[PDB]
Amino acid sequence: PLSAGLFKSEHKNPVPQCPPRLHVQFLSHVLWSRMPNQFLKVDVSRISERQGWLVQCLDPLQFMSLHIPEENRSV
Amino acid sequence: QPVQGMFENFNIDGLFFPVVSFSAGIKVRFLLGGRHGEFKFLPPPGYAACYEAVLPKEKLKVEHSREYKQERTYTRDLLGPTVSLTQAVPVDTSQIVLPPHLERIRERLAENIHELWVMNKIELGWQYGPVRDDNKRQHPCLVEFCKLPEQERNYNLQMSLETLKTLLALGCHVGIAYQLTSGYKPAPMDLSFIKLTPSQEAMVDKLAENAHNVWARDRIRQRRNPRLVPYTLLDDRTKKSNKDSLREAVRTLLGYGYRFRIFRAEKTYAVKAGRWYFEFEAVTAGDMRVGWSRPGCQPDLELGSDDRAFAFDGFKAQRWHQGNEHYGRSWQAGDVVGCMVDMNEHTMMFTLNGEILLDDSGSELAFKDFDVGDGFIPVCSLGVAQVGRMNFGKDVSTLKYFTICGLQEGYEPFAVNTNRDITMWLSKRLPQFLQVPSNHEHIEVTRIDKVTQKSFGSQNNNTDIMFYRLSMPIECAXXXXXXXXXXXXXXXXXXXXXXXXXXXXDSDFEVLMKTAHGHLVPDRIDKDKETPKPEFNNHKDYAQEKPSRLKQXXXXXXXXXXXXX
Repeated sequence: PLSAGLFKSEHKNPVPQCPPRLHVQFLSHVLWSRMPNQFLKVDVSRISERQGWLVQCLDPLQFMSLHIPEENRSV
Repeated sequence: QPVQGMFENFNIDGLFFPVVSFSAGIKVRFLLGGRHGEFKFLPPPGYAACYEAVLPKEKLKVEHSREYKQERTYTRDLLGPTVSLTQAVPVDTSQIVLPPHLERIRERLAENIHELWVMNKIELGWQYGPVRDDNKRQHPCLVEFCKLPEQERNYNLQMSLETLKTLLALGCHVGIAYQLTSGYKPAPMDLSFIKLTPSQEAMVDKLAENAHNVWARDRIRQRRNPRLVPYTLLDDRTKKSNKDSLREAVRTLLGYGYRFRIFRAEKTYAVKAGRWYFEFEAVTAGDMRVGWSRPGCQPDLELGSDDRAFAFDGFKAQRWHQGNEHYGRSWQAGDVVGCMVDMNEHTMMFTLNGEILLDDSGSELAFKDFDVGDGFIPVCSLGVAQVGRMNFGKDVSTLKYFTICGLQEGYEPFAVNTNRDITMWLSKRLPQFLQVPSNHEHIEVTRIDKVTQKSFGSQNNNTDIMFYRLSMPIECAXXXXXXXXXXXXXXXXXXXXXXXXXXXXDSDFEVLMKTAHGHLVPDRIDKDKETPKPEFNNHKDYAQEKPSRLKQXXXXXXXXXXXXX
């Protein structure tokens, strides 16, 4: 029945209130990314054969990703 | 056998390309034609291949689509933004009238082109005959202008008029200032004696460019030909040939006499005491700055603009702070520069290939009497098409100019006593959504509270478009999802209704006037209702609900869509 009454815990409140989480966010550019200290280390063919363009990577690599659900974003 | 799915109605704009994405434990093999790969099946009727899509006279190699995804040592070629590289029309000629005072000169130059195109054939020795063909070595255009009809005269004069039109439209006005044959002597004057000025050389060059451009625009209708490729990408040999063939005309004419990216160390490696030194190698010589920034610097502003960064540039040979002052000399392609900071004495120095930089005042150190603040982090900024390499120490065998200067003075590397390499925090390109800060200009948002509103407020002199968005989105899974935009008068607007389980976040893309009081209000009539209440000058602001979309530009169309089947 309301905007705020659909993405919160309760829904049977027909009163239009604004919780402190609802704050405007602008598409900004002041941000930093982190470069991993260990990449996938993939070699492609190193022979460049005539039977196709090869790529091969057997060494695995995993990392832990935090997930903000209210923003639906992984970091 | 094919699949039952295609992504129709998608954004046709952009440079598409084949791409594979693999996690680990993978052995993939793409298959092109020719020497690149080996086709095992047949292509669809008419569909070409990537081995033909490759540019002529260019080696095709595979590379990481994202970035320099090379698990290597510190000798990684860190690069900033890139130019378009021209990865994706003739000049206007007939837009000017034909003056009559040079119409005879145009006749004589057209007949000059005619006699040149016939002597081109008498080089091979063609014969005069009534039939037209090439392999038979004969040409019916061996008669002179008195007997030849005007339609073929018009066809031969077409090329002459176009080439003279481009010559006159090139920016400079052009006014007034034996052999055994069957009876024809092609010999207007001497050609090898005279010499063509470089101005006319470049003029006829652009003339031939335009000629080949219009020829290609005519040939694209007649598939995937090197001649169909534009003249700027044509083969140099045919370029030279066409160039001299079309420059013989001007020889005859003159004969008779008519987004930067900022990289840095991790802010937790801030230093407040000691002598620290780090190297920066620059392969190119474009826009590059290097230095030490406090742990509050902006990744979007130029390095060294505000007090939050102590930088130095080689593109202008000056140190970068609040203001500018000439310092040191510039570098070349493939140089190195070592930056030193003594925090106990508060001195900053730069050595270009061992030579300590010097200003006009005669002080070896760049900056003096700067507070330690929160520390200093090694930082560089690379503009468009730049290639650099940082070295925070940890490799003295590769620290070339460190043993020459700094080691005897008492300067130690940045990461000499370090076991794991630095994180190398870079400036990201994706413009994520951030909360409006209090200490910001031209973006001020209040909060009032009957109904609750979140009004806006601004003050500046430069206008632009902002992309405001709410914090929490609305999801629907898995029921009916329909987004309807209804105006105050009626619901006569664009209505989108296609979402299986998406989290549509409310947003408004607004333009900034001098006074912008447009805001968002959560109201209620029968269901969830958000009213983006605007104010005066409401003609280019949009308000809708959007999933994750992060693109900074200025458009309302081509918003990257798709429809699966």
